[PDB]
Amino acid sequence: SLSTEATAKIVSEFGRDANDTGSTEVQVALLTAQINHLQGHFAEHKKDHHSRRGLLRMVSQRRKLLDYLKRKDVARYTQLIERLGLRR
Amino acid sequence: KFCRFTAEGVQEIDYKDIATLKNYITESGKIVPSRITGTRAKYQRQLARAIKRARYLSLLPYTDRH
Amino acid sequence: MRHYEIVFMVHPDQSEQVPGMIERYTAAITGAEGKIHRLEDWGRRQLAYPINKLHKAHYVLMNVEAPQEVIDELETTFRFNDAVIRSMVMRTKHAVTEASPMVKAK
Amino acid sequence: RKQVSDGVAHIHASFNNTIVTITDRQGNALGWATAGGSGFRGSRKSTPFAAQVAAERCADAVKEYGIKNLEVMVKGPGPGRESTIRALNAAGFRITNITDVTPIPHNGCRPPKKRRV
Amino acid sequence: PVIKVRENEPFDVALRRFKRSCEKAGVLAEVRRREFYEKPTTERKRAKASAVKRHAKKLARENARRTRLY
RNA sequence: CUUGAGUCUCGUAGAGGGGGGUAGAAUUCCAGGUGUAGCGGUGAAAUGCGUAGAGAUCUGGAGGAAUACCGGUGGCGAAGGCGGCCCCCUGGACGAAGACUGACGCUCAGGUGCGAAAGCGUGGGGAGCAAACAGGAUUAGAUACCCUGGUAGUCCACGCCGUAAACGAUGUCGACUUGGAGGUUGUGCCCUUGAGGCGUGGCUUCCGGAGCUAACGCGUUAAGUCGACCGCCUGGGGAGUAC
RNA sequence: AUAAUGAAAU
Repeated sequence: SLSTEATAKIVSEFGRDANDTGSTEVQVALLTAQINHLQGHFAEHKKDHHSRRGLLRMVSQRRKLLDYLKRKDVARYTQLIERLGLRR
Repeated sequence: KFCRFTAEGVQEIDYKDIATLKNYITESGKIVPSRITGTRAKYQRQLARAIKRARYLSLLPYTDRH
Repeated sequence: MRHYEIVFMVHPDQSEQVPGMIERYTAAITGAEGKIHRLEDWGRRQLAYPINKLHKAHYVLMNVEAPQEVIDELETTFRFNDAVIRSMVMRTKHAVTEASPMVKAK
Repeated sequence: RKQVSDGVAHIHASFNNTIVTITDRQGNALGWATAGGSGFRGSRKSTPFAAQVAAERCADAVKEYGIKNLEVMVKGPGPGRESTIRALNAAGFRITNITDVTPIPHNGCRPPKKRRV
Repeated sequence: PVIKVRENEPFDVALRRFKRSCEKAGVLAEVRRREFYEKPTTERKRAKASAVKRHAKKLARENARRTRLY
């Protein structure tokens, strides 16, 4: 998983304060960081099926949180996806 | 049942402690069961690990006829 | 940086080179911003079973802290050196400074 | 011949036969005997009595070497483990050691299949 | 099992010591059980059956001492 | 809005998964010494191996498959499954005291992944034993059960196949309803008598009360009392067969 | 150790 320093840095960058650990932006950013990191691991170990379930769970959780944010506030959603570089 | 490690509050079993490890093997070199000595399961697992490490490093034998 | 415990064994008829070996390995670890927490030389000991028709090996123990690459290089050195007949490297959770049971009853 | 005075006896005790071999302290054979060659065949070959007789014959066959002290090594599960030692003692040797050297693997090769009769 | 005959020690006592040491080591059981291959299904079934039999016998013998035969 | 659902800080136990090294016991084979008539196998036998020196005993070397004891009605995983020791990468569970978001949830036709043994394709490797096959026997016969040999396969890399009494023959989620004895893994306070008492969480084995069931039995881990969604059945053969 | 069979009804 991520390290303490990296987690603290992301929380400071994306949260309203160094104690806002449970905002949607912070959650999405943390999931994105870990998903990006694991691409290197799975390009070398292609037959590690047991670890891949966790990755897929992360992907699903991020999708659901983004749908909720898009429903509740469009402007914040646009800004967040622009900042994180998410689209197909 | 009486377990000396639980009596003395130990943290790890220390594969370097041959004098202690000697009480828990038979004369053929085999590991004694827990139901004979009265150890707890946690410390039994730790003890087996330590004995295997010592066997590799040659501080203890494997069998009685090498 | 992580914490490691290392043990290695040397041929009995090469016991005169152990101080030089210790010095060189210590220098290799210290040059990479690491530290040395425990060092011990146990002398010649009788083996429990023969290894390559030998008994009477020379034992050295160390507890150190360093990066991974230094430890990998040290392992390669052990592999290609012929005075060393066996070695072991293990990871620990914290630095260990106390004295070993072999320096309390030998 | 050449005197020795210190020897080893090897006992091979299987479910079907018993073999006794006497040797010096370096592995060089001096004489041997078996239950199947002592006048027993079939259902009488795997008895303690046959092992007894075989041990007596083996002791007789090595009398020109003048042996006094014997070590004993036993290998196998069959009937013949103890009668042979008793006969060797009765012949007139002095027994110094007894050891069991049956081979036991630490999970190696696959054994044969079970018999359905 | 390694036995050294002690001074003044007769032969029968040494023989009995050898037998006791062999039984404690348990070499005959190992040899007998390694003669033929056994399937994992059979191994697991035998283990469970032994445990169940022991438990049931314990309960029966402990609860049978609450009655009078005559 | 904070009670469902999540994020953050400190720890704990584990045969959970992918990659690379290494150790000790045992089987087989090759090359030598000592020694001399048997060995091996069965209910009883002989096919086989042996004076061209076997079987037994001792010394040196090669190779590749599995990890005794510990080890248990023990542990981990969605299921299939996972067991020597060391290092690198990596997934999930649980506990104590606090802070944060604010219904962000449950089920899921079609779709997409994973999926024991045997089997198929291309390239490697091959101790042990083993479909097919060959020869002793037994029998009225014996294309079998028993004995002596023995190759495909069993092992490794990559790609196919999609089935099992794949079983607790019991779909997933939430709430409520008398007791007893154990296993395993966390954590609080202390009469103080420092080796012992009194509490509070997760997982798990057995017995049994009311209720339920055709009976056998299930019984807070329900087959009891209720709510939300999904899959399936409608006499036996013909048939999970034909097109 | 091995070692087969018994029309339909009352």
